[PDB]
Amino acid sequence: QVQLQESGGGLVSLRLSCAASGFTFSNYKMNWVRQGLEWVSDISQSGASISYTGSVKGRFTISRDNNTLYLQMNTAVYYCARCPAPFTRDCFDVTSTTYAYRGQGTQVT
Amino acid sequence: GRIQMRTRRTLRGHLAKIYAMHWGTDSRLLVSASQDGKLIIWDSYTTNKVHAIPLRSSWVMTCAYAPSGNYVACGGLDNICSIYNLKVSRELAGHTGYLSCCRFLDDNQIVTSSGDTTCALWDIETGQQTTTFTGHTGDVMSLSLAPDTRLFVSGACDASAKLWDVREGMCRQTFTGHESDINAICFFPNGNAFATGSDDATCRLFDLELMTYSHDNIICGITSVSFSKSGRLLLAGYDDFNCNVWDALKADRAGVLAGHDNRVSCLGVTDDGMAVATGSWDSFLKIWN
Amino acid sequence: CTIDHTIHQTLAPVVYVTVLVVGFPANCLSLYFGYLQIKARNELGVYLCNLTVADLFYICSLPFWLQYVLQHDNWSHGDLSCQVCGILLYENIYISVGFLCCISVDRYLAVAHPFRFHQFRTLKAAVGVSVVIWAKELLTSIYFLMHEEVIEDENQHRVCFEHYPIQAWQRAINYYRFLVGFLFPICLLLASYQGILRAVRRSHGTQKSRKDQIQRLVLSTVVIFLACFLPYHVLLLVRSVWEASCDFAKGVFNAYHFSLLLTSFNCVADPVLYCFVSETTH
Amino acid sequence: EKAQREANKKIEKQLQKDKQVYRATHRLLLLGADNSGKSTIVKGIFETKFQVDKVNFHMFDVGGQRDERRKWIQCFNDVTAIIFVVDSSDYNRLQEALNLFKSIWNNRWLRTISVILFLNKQDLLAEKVLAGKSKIEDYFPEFARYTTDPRVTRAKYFIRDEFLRISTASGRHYCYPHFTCAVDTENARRIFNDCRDIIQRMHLRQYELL
Ligand SMILES: CC(C)CCC[C@@H](C)[C@H]1CC[C@H]2[C@@H]3CC=C4C[C@@H](OC(=O)CCC(=O)O)CC[C@]4(C)[C@H]3CC[C@]12C
Repeated sequence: QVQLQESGGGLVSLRLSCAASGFTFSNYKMNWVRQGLEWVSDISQSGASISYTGSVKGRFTISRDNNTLYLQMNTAVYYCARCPAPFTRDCFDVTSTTYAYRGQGTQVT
Repeated sequence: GRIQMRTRRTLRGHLAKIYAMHWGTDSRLLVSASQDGKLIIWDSYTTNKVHAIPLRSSWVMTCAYAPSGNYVACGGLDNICSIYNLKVSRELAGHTGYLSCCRFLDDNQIVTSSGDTTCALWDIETGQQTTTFTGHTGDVMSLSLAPDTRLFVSGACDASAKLWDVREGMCRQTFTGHESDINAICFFPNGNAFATGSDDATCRLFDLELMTYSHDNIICGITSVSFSKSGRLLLAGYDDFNCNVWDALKADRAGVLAGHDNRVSCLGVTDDGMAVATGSWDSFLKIWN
Repeated sequence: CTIDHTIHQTLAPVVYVTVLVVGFPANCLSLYFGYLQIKARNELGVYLCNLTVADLFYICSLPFWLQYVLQHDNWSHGDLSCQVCGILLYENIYISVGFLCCISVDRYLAVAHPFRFHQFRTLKAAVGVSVVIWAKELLTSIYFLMHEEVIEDENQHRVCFEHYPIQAWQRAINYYRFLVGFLFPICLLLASYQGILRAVRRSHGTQKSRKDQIQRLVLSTVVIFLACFLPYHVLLLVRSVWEASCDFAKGVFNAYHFSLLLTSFNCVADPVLYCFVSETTH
Repeated sequence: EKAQREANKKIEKQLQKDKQVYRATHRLLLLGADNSGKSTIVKGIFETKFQVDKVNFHMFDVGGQRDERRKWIQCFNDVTAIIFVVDSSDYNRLQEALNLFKSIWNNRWLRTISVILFLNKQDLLAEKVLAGKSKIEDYFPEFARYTTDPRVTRAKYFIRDEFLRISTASGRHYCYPHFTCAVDTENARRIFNDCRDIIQRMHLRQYELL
């Protein structure tokens, strides 16, 4: 049973921490989504090749820890999303509706 | 133990990738579907092409030879489970997603699935959804019918496989052992157990997760799963350019099936278990042993 | 008319030994890869299989000529061997030439016109043109062979497939030989490969390095063909035209047989050039 | 058995007929967002039958499915090219276009299929950047340092350069960028020429000319 938890939320910097279990965290890459349901940023398998959404490059910062993903607030729900590909860097349906491999969200303002 | 087998007859003649194929009750006759839009019915033993019918839609994601053999179902990307008559008959409509798979319960009814999470059961002579199955959250990719047509399971992209009953129409239990898309499903010939191919480069067996297969060198997922006549072996096609043979009971690799110029698409097994045909994206249907 | 044929003993044996030990395994490898191309629905595979079997047939005659030159240019076997070895060593060259033209024309029709010429780029057409070439080969072979005067005897040494001075019929048919087997195939190869290079340089979806390697390969194959055949056919033409006496024949002897040795190098040039450079085998 | 033999012979008769008609036809895949007017480019499946220079093209539009598109996309690997259509006007979904193209580029099966990139709303992009209501640098700070009406051309080449960088970051399949609108009727010629180039490269690979 794949299942994800997150910690954080509340009035505003904040520690958006993702609690993941049930699958190999190292194999799959990660993504951030805000709600639109638009993608934010990703971290490759080795913690490099980081790319950002333009309205996120300056204000926000991400990091990866080996079963947890960290984002730091410098305004909506933040699901913690990952990609279905285990050993390749294609990723299609993170933005999709009713996508299973996504977080439950923390409300930040 | 260790099993090896080689190509016996190459059913060349297709123009595009053989994406799905199916056998009848008589293993001599097989139906091969390709994206070129041409359902060729091949005589296995004599390499003869007994029937060669054309198709309304080029894309064909599944083909169902009825056990009675009278009709053939051509489910493709089009939202229609076209049924052709031998010795076009109906145009089933109502699905909102691509026809991932189709299976004949008997002569007059068909059970199908869509790209949408909904799975449906039709009646051919009226074209009406007698039962509806809408418990999934991801795209349903494949079906699997037990020797008894009462139960069927529908592997979905949400890493969940839900077992359905045709009459009640409601799911009773769900499996979520996998961690990625499940694009291959096939009941074990005995009992309620069934295998699940997944894109996570791991195959797992489920029953009322209890088994898994994965090596470090394997970085590609599964594409098709089927068992033998007795189910001891587990032939699972792979994304890499060659098929792989697994053991249902043992975690080690029984052997390899190389010889395909592209990925395996569908790994059909004859009902009597006297042959195995692995339709590949090389437009060839090699029959092994 | 006695000819000092020391050039054979001094130069030919090493050329023949190298040609055998290089081409023969290379020819088998090229046949294997051509059959692999046959496995796919590729028409070029038929042409390479045909070319390499022709080159293997050319190899077959070489040990007899090696034993001949090592015997101080004296034929000893039965006249059947003389006839068949003459036919091979002096005609299979042209089968290979036409086969190269088939390869080049197939490549041109595929690359330059990827949408139109589909019926001709079919295995049926490849088999048809192959049968046509082999029928022409049989016609020329039965034309040459029926001439019982093919084998000569001078100074207790039997010279096979060579008359000093040239015979009337042999001289007359060397014009047809040179013309039909050089003039038209060379222009066909040039006209096909110029079009291929035009198509490659007009290609928009390929990087510059790969275009550079393609043009290098095309220049390599054209240079191989020209530098391997030009001297032999030019000297054959002058042998048929200018030569009218034994002294001229024995004077040209050395360059004639050196050019023939280059034509022997042809069949070790073909396999690597048409199969080994390609990245498919890698 | 002679009846079976003659029936079979007839079968490969119409099968070679079908083989030559099939090789006479080229398949295509049309992709894009809902706001992207791919139907204008055209002008279960929204089938299209169009031909140019006596070769038949079949451009297949998949509009009958849902958002999840990572599975039925695998059925289109045999196509000569993918007509990718981007509505770059709404920069909010332009990042979606980048992510979708990146997924296509790095997909296991699509690394062999060249993609035709069509920027579909260049008039709309020009009008939007002229208005300046939403700043491009806000949606992408890289435009505050990128260097080549000059501004509309700069924005258009920046948005195409994003996709081109994504493509070139990983030979084999190529990406052809193009600018199109609703009024352009020459999209068929662009598709035909790019498919011709793709088939030429496939022949180079096939005929051992590389
Ligand atoms: C008297 C003897 C010594 C003359 C020897 C020359 C012939 C062996 C060769 C040299 C050039 C060849 C000709 C050049 C080219 C062609 C085209 C070629 O046709 C193709 O390649 C079709 C390929 C395709 O479209 O699939 C083969 C026939 C032909 C007439 C060949 C026929 C046999 C020829 C005359």
